Amino acid sequence: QNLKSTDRAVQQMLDKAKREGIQTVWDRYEAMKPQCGFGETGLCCRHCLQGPCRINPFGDEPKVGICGATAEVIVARGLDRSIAAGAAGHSGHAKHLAHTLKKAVQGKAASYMIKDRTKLHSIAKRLGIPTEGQKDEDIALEVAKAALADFHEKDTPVLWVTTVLPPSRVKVLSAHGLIPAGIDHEIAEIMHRTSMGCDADAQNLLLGGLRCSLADLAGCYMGTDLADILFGTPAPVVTESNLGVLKADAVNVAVHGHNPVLSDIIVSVSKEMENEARAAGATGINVVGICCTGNEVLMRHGIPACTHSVSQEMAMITGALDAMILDYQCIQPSVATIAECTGTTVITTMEMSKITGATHVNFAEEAAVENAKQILRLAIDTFKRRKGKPVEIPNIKTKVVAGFSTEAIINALSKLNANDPLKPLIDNVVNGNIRGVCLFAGCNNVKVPQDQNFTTIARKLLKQNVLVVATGCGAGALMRHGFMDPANVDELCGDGLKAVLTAIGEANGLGGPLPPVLHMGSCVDNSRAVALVAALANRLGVDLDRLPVVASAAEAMHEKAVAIGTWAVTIGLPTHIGVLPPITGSLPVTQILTSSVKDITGGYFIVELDPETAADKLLAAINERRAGLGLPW
Amino acid sequence: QNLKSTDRAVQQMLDKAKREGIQTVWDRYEAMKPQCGFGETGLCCRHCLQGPCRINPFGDEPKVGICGATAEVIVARGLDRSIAAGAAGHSGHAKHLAHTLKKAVQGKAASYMIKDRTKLHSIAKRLGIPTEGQKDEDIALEVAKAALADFHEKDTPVLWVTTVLPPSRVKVLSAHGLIPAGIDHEIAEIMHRTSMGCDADAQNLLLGGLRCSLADLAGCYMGTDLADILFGTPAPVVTESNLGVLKADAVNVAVHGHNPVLSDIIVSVSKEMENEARAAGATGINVVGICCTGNEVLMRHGIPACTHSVSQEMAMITGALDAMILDYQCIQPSVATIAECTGTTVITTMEMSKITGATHVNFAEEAAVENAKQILRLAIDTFKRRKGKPVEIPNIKTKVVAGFSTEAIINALSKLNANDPLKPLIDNVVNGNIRGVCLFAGCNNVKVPQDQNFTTIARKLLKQNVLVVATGCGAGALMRHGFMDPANVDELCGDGLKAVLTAIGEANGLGGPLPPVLHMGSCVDNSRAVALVAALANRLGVDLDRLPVVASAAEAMHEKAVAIGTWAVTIGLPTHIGVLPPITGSLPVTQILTSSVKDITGGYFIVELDPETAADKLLAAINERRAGLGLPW
Ligand code: SF4
Ligand code: SF4
Ligand code: FES
Ligand code: FES
Repeated sequence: QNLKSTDRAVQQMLDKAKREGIQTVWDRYEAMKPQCGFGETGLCCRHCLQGPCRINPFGDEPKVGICGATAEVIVARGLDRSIAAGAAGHSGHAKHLAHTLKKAVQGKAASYMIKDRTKLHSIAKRLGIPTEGQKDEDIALEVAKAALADFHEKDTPVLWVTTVLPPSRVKVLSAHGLIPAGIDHEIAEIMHRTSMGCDADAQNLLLGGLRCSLADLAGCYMGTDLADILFGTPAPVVTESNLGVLKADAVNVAVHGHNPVLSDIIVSVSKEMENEARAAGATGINVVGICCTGNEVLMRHGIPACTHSVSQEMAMITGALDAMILDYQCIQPSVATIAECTGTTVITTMEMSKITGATHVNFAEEAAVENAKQILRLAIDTFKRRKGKPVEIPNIKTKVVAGFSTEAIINALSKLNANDPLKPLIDNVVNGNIRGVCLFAGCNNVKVPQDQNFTTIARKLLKQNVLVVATGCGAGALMRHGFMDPANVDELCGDGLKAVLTAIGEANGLGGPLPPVLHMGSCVDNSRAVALVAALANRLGVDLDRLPVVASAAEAMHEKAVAIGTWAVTIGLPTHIGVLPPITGSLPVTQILTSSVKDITGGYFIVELDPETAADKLLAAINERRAGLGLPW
Repeated sequence: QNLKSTDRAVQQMLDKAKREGIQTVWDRYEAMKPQCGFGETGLCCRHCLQGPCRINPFGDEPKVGICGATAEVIVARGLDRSIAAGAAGHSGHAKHLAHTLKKAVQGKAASYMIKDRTKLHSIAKRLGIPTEGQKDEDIALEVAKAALADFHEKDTPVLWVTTVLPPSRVKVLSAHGLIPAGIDHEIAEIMHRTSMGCDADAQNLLLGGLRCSLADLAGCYMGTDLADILFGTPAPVVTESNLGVLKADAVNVAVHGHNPVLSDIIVSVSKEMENEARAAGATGINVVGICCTGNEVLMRHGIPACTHSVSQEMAMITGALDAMILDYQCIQPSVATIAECTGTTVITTMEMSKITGATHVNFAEEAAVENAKQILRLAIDTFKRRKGKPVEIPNIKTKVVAGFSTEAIINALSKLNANDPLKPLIDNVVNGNIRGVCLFAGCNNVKVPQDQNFTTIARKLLKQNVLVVATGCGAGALMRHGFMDPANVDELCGDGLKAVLTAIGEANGLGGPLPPVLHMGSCVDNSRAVALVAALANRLGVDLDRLPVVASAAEAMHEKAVAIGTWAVTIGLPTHIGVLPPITGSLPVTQILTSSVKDITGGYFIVELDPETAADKLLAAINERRAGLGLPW
């Protein structure tokens, strides 16, 4: 099973699924082989009813689409629609939070409130909204109105792009016409220009894709900002991860999907319902996380992470998962079918994300506590139904220190330099104790043995003194293999990095180091890494494409991860992707995305499926940035 | 060549392309055979990097996508993205016109103006915008602001849906949650819900698709409304169609694409440049139309139509096409390559629609006359380069009476009943002289011998006394085969229909009938057919799903035609599609779209590739509506 996942708890559940005859994502992948080589290379188009069209990567006809679309047009149009789909997911998420904040401060959703007033005021000031002598509710109404205004054209560009990057980077982007006019405006313009008989020039298409990726960045940054206002900015927390966080004698409830508007309420209301659970024979309600909504409640409340991404079905295979509470994105719809076998109650809550065979309980923010109570009573009823049933929870878990928002990182560094917190970090980049920074982001993918690329690349970078930060299911992979436990610093980190993590943790009163990898949150919280990187660029007086900072979507899957990788390149970063994207059928498009975009934005993709080689390429990219700053490497 | 096109001028140019070795759309189709059966049936998904996934229509594995997506989820998600892409094209078009109207009345684009003040005031009143004592420019600013507001969420739904359909139809739609919240909002929500791990219930997905099709209807109706304000509402005109409208001794300039913001200015400025053309040795500038922008200037100015849709390359093959002036949509990018062989100057003008190898001349409304002059001087230079070169213009053309806006149809009928213009039409539906109404819409498609389904179905319906209206390249097909020449009424029309067309034409002073088919304009001007049908439903006090009115996208191609067919079903019409849509891989989705949607909206798709059978099915749908009104049939 180690060919499927490197996680030992997942391996144990794969054995259980096998002997019980429950089909998994790895079995559905095996049944799909061999996969179509036209789609793998990007050489397929279904954008009109004269299709499907394809182009042979090599050989004879077909060489061109029926309307005359070339390989480079077809590959660029498909990539652009992927970017637009990812932007559409993050900005649906962000819009959901904007409408929740508006409702809250208008007295229409009493379950929600302004928790981080300090963040509210800093965002308002960044946006140019006056705060002095204003009521908090009025300030918040204006921030929610500004959030919703960024979805359409208006007399300013998207402010969650132009106010969050340094002016020099905004100027580079503006010079190439890449600043978005409105988030949903760009998504629609992508779908237009990629439709039949429209844009048919690869460079023009890809410039439109870079602009739409910045609409995705705006939706990510907006979602972090609004979730911090409503639910609190994360601070360091300790918890646990992997399937051993499930408890046979508890009501086990996973929150899965993305939006904390739902997850955060499940967590607080589950606390009020402890006695009701105990009357049912349980010890209480054990809320556990899956995917990004799990990261959101891990970061803010220390809720333990059960599993992530490709292995999500395995939590159900234990037999102890009483409920799986869903909103949207990254939920394998197989869960509705596996539930019939495992007894889990799978519950959907959003009108635009239903799964045939799952129970639907409408969740309205205006009725959030009552709707949560209804959902959790379903969970309790399910617990009661499995009294006396054996379960198989692998007794496997790791310790996880997390909660490293950019505010938390700056506060930690301020213990070493109160009025110039970024300087101790920059000092140690200059003296070589920190070689550079790498952000691990994005999904697992069934084509890659689960977590193998994240852990292989992270181990090599940590030994080379790279400061490693992580989000999403990249953070999930690293946490489940011990990379967020400070007890593993001696084993994993080079001496320079160890000295730095130790000096910071000791200054913060822990009698020990920060963990080997800093968890910066969910996938929208890739925006927190942008805030940190932009702050370092501003402090140094250089643009982001001069910093020794890289990114790695080492096991990418979702269209959201394609959008995030593309805005990482657009803001100036060398960005690794560890799975094959559907671009190899066009050498001109590949050369744009891996080489000539450097002359436009300073960033570039690094496509490399072998993780040791990928680590070497990421180190060479870091070191080339060090050399360009005049630093040893 | 008659297996490729039923148009004799196209056949002649196919012979020329063959002996000159110029590859055409029919040759690129032959080189694509056999096409992929997964894509033909809809059983392919590339929505994440674990793909491509496919499902065998029949047999053994694969049976399900890797994430667990079923055939019915995969088929519904692909259809929904098609609908969203079509909506994105029509609402880009409509947004372009809204920004042009705003610029005009703000003094920022003097080449444009309020031409139809009567239309401006009626639209304002429909929208609830006060006009009394207001300046026209202020009224127009408010209508342009209302147009742009319909792209995003606000405190009202999309008004270019809710104010253009009767209240009883809006109520049906609202009860099913199908009224759009904002045009670009719905496009983004489609791209979100169809991304991996989101909506996975076929009925839920398709309900979202119906709602997004009404966002497409809003963009079509908005584009007709704003183009009529700026350029005038069409009235009856006489002109000609087919390749014989090209003139060897003139500068031949085709306008191709969609938006009259560009086409209409080319037409008026070409008039001022007659002397400059003559100094170059030409008789003048001969502007001719291709596709919908050609329909726009045919309807308003009587500009002759050269060709349409699938045969667009053939205008270039004559050797006499000096320039092809493009904005966006439905332009085969092959034209840039064929230009190298034929000498034509292909010119793009919009930033989001470029074609490698074509000349780009930015067109800005603020500089429209100068930008047009630059473009037309390129055309004149090209004319000069082909002095002494033989050309081969087939001497084949038809007479075309067109310009039947809904206002023009009502005015014509008012000659028979001044204060109740719709009554003479309803009288003749009741007495059987008019059996019902059929709208032909949409494209040609290279899989169908060009025009064969339009002409075959139209002939059978006209003999059965159906009033036939047409738009887009359906109107193009019918005009090129003589169906818009009143000299062909005796041959084509049944006695009842002939009596009606004759009584109306004689009352309008023509000493003869209206033509056999009424040209209602471009593809956005399918909205004019909605206005007529809604007016008849209001006059009769019934909803649209009780009227003997059907639609036929007999040779559909573009994602726009999929969106239009879907809103035709959503507003209550039996809607034929004459090509195979990628739905047959899911029987549950096919049964929803061809049968159970009747219980939701009263409309339904009729998929039928054999045009005689399709005509019989359309007549049976008309007659079933007659029976439901208590009428003989
Ligand atoms: S848009 Fe062009 S390449 Fe794509 S399916 Fe249609 S004819 Fe084929
Ligand atoms: S979304 Fe599901 S069906 Fe589609 S490519 Fe990804 S794994 Fe396959
Ligand atoms: S031919 Fe396989 S993805 Fe289209
Ligand atoms: S397998 Fe051919 S369209 Fe994907």
